[PDB]
Amino acid sequence: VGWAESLIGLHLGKVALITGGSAGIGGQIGRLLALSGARVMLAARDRHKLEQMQAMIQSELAEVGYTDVEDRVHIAPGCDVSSEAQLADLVERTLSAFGTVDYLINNAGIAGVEEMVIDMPVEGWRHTLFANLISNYSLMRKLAPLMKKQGSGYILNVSSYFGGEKDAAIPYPNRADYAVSKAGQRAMAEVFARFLGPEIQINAIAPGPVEGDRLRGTGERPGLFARRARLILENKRLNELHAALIAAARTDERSMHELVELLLPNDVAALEQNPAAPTALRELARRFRSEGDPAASSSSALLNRSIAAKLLARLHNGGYVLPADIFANLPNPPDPFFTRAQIDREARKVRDGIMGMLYLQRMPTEFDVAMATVYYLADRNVSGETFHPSGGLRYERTPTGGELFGLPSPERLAELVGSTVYLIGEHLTEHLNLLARAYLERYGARQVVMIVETETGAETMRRLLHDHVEAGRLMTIVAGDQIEAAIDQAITRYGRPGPVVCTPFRPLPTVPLVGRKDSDWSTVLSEAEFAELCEHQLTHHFRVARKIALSDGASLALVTPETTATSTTEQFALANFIKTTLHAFTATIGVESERTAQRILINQVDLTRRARPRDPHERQQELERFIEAVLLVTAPLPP
Amino acid sequence: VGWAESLIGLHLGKVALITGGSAGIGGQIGRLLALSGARVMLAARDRHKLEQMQAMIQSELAEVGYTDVEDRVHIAPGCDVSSEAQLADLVERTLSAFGTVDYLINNAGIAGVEEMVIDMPVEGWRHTLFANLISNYSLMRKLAPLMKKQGSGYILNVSSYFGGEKDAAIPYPNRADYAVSKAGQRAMAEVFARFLGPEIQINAIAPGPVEGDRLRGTGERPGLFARRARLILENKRLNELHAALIAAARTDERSMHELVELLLPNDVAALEQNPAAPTALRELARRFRSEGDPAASSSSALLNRSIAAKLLARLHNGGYVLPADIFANLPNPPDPFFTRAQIDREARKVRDGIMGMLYLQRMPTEFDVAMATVYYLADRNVSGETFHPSGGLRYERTPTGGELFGLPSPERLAELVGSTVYLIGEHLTEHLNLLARAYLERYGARQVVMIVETETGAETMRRLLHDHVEAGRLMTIVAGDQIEAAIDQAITRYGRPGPVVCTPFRPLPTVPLVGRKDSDWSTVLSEAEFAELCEHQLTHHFRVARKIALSDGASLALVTPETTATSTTEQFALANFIKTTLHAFTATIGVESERTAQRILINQVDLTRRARPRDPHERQQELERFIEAVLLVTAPLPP
Ligand SMILES: NC(=O)c1ccc[n+]([C@@H]2O[C@H](COP(=O)([O-])OP(=O)(O)OC[C@H]3O[C@@H](n4cnc5c(N)ncnc54)[C@H](OP(=O)(O)O)[C@@H]3O)[C@@H](O)[C@H]2O)c1
Ligand SMILES: NC(=O)c1ccc[n+]([C@@H]2O[C@H](COP(=O)([O-])OP(=O)(O)OC[C@H]3O[C@@H](n4cnc5c(N)ncnc54)[C@H](OP(=O)(O)O)[C@@H]3O)[C@@H](O)[C@H]2O)c1
Repeated sequence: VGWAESLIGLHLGKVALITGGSAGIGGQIGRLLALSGARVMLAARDRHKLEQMQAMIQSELAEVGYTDVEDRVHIAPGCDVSSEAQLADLVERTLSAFGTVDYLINNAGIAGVEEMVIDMPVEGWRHTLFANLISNYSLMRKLAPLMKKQGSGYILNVSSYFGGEKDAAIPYPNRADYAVSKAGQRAMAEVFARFLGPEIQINAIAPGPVEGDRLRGTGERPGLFARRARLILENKRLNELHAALIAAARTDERSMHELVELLLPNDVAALEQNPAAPTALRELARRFRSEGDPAASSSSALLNRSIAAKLLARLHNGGYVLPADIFANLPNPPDPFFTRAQIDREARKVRDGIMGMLYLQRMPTEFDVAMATVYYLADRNVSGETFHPSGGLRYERTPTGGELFGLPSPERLAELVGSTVYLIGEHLTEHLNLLARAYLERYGARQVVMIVETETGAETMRRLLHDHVEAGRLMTIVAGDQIEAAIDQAITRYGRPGPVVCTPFRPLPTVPLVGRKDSDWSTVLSEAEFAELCEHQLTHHFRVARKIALSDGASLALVTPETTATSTTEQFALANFIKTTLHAFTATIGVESERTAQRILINQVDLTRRARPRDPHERQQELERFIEAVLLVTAPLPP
Repeated sequence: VGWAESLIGLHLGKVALITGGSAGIGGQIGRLLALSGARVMLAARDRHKLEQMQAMIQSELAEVGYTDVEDRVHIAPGCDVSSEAQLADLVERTLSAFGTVDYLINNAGIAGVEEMVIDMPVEGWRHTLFANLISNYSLMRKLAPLMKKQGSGYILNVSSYFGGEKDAAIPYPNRADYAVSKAGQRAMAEVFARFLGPEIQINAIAPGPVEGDRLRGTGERPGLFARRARLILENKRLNELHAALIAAARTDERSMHELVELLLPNDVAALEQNPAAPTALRELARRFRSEGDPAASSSSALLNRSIAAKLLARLHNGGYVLPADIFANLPNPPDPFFTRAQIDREARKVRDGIMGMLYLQRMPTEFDVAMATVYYLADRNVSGETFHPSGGLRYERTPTGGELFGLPSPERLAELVGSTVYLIGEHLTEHLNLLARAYLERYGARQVVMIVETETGAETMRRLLHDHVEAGRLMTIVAGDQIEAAIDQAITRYGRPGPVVCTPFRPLPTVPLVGRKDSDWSTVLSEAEFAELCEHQLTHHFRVARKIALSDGASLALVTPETTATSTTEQFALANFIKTTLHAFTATIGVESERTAQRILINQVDLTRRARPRDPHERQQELERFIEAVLLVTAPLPP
């Protein structure tokens, strides 16, 4: 009896659905579940790879002695998990093949946009959330009614170390969309376990780095390490150019338009020697020539067309005026822009740092991780947890949820005199009133710009703040679903902000999170409502942070939802879900912002104490602690 | 092929040592490791139970088809893990039987003292640390040199949910010694993994509540639930008596001596009707008669001899003067003091609450936990982690390591005027100087009592604080290893404290935590040095907290070790070990203190930011943040 005999019978009688099941970790989970007696459905996009994994597993089952192997491994091609229609067709296909699903393995996880937040299109961020997070809720919502009806089920989200930990965030620079989606997979397990129990287990796994094609690549496409290496070099050029232009603009009278025109020759030596160029650009050109590889055209040309478009988008998004065609006639540098020597050097440094982080100084294989996971899936007695099948890393984490604090120093508070404050929100009218009055009346801010969602919320705040509106100290802008343009309007008409307090427009929903055993679940939080929760409680803050991180001098506070004595226990859960998931965003953009030209601070203030009222005195002291917390992170630090 | 065939070969070639291996979870781990091919040594105290487990396992191995089963299961009787001499004999016995140990399963875990901190003898606390925590380091220190020499090994500490989580404490009222030992088992794994890798894995497991004799009991001895139930009733009587006497003393001119004499008739109805008794004691007697079971003598008698001795010890330890024989002639109430109906009612409430905490509303068996653990032990790719083989609980956790804070309000600071401050410490002379001067010069405290360890430390602080010593504002007491008597001296001579800041006497050691592969490890932190670390960095704070929790009006800050730019990476690790382990103490005594008559606040201030210097300005701002942090938790809250 060989190694697969430790598996025989382990999951006999189980039906498992594995997304991303045609390769990688999910391929090996589907393989090993099938060897252990489960009937499996493998879902992914490319038909050919699914058929090759299906034939490999079926062949292996027969070697072990199973009969009718065609009934034990099924495939669902064309299934992009980011498409809800496909997820509905997946469930229909799986139930018709096998009946009720016991194990939902939410394994598919796209790498995402792989850009800094400030270069990350809003739609790409949405696509990552749909593929990696919203799909996990969508499949659970479709399969959990059947699991609960039969009395048993298991939902397993494949998260990551870069989704953080129960009480600590871990930044993942250039991967904020991925990190947030990973963190949300874990938070789903932590907050939904109490509702899904006793019948249904829900846990996450969070592997450390895994040896396979995703990290290492193949003979055709570069893996995560090589892509990260080239991006290190690309973004080094973009960040250095962007930073130098911002600095040069600080002490040159020419416009950003005219400074960018100095780059049009795209000639490194000609810019170093151009006596009419500001010295920040000439020292940059000297730097490119000194540190660069003489065989790379990046060492003799400033830009390529792709980096030029990223630069222009940053300048446009940070309020500068330049024609869209400014880079149309830019000479194209001859290939290669960075050589293989540069890229491979950076790739080896990426892998060597990661191996140095691991306590064990070795990565598991995809087979190793799947094996640990398939043993873990036999444990009937744990729910709400994150299992680490590999790992142990020296990465720096940021503890979340510190409870005690006071006011900032008198020195930092005096710097608020004369400042411009942006407040963003709609639902939390009492917080918004109190904050505006604290900035204007207590700390001598010049003005507050109150950015709301609707005209009705505008009128609510104008009424609450009627005296400051009349004195011209409180301005209201109606953002709708165009918050970027509203921030542009504030900047143009009232000036750049110091403090920016970003509260959600919308409250949390008040619907059930699970259905009664014999119900149709029709009142339970729907798939589209979960996408809406993400839009209003995550994407909202991301969009504001994306713009405000280009606004020099701003200090940004991201405020997560409130829960009161009125709030249902489902609202408490969803607030804790959002807290944990957003902390992954906040920690990540914090690290990226240190590398940006712009001095901007980004912090998170949580209104829900995760504790779950006694007289309006305790109410007014809970709100006063909120004011203190916001001031603690929006008062500037005197240089 | 049956269920044990999923185990055949899983740990073939491994030698495992399981402490507490004759029953419970450790018995099942030893059983299941032996079925999976490992040779096992089972260690525990009682010879008979070890022989019965050995014969059961050997018999089962033979049923499965192993030969020479006598070579596969060995026992080590007489091994109390709290005795270092026994641990040395255990290792010698195991190496001679099997050669090198691959798996150290630190499973033995005594329940401990099972009292509130204020009723917990210092020696019992020490015994729990020796049995449950110091023994884990001791066996690792003896076995890790051989594991590292052969290139592989595994250390598994059996911790608990009530050891908390990486970044959050979980209180365990009446079990502070056990909770601290559990938390230290986890912290050992988290901080030692980077040093023990790549050759040696070290993780913890933390089961939730487990179905077996430990929780449920047997037909002879009561299990954890029944003991907890009786203790609920006993301690309810003790706490209520203690509280009423303290209150009665607040408004009666008689001494505590004379008030306690009112209890000597031990007659509930006679005290309710005694017109000479203070009303707090008469309302207590009325309460005992109203809520009590008429069949329990607790409803007609005030005390028994055991509760009387606990009461007297609390009064003596809180500074009151009473003769040791005051309860010598106390009439003994006839059995039963609490009936079976009362105790069983409380036991059912204990079990029902626990089952309601579990998301899954069911406990694993000892077999289930061992099975999950034995699968986990095959995972070669994770170190430094805590695996939860069962669990998912609704318990409230306290996040640790919040980073941002300011000063407390002006209102709380003004209440420091005229206060008496106790500072405890020796090594941290700069912190102690700065704190004393902040209390005396900035906030108008009446006086500081500086409690040091040695005459040399006394003279150091007298020199640093020479002006305040001359003005009579700074008093020094030399505690030696008698910190309780030193606190008694402060109280008698200078008055009760408001703020009490407890810093460690000793710095952290500067020795290696692991040895080079071919070394003898003789310079590595020794077994006795690890016990010393616990004495100086845990037991120190516990002893102070034990006394100060009886001092009305005190606010206690427990300060964990400092790490600077000088500090080695081993010191950084040991500081993080102590931080995590002490937070379990701080969170637990905080909950017990809410139930004590005495209004005392207990908080923890961590000097090591777990981050790992730029000019004395950053130094003076790091120390100023320490001052702010200490003030934030020692300034009283105005009523
Ligand atoms: N690799 C690591 O080091 C690591 C570490 C921690 C966590 N994880 C997590 O582990 C999970 C699996 O990772 P992996 O390394 O196995 O990734 P991978 O190798 O890139 O996954 C490949 C599989 O995912 C499928 N897939 C890709 N995009 C998809 C989409 N939009 N819809 C449906 N299926 C899709 C692929 O098939 P098609 O392309 O044909 O659709 C293929 O079946 C992920 O959730 C990842 O976040 C990985
Ligand atoms: N039970 C739970 O719900 C639970 C939950 C979480 C964690 N845990 C942890 O799991 C571990 C095992 O727990 P358990 O429920 O199996 O405990 P248990 O049933 O009380 O353990 C009994 C075993 O421990 C031995 N033992 C007791 N005191 C000892 C000492 N001073 N030295 C050496 N051996 C000793 C006993 O033999 P002798 O009496 O003959 O020495 C017997 O072999 C413990 O570390 C515990 O903290 C338990």
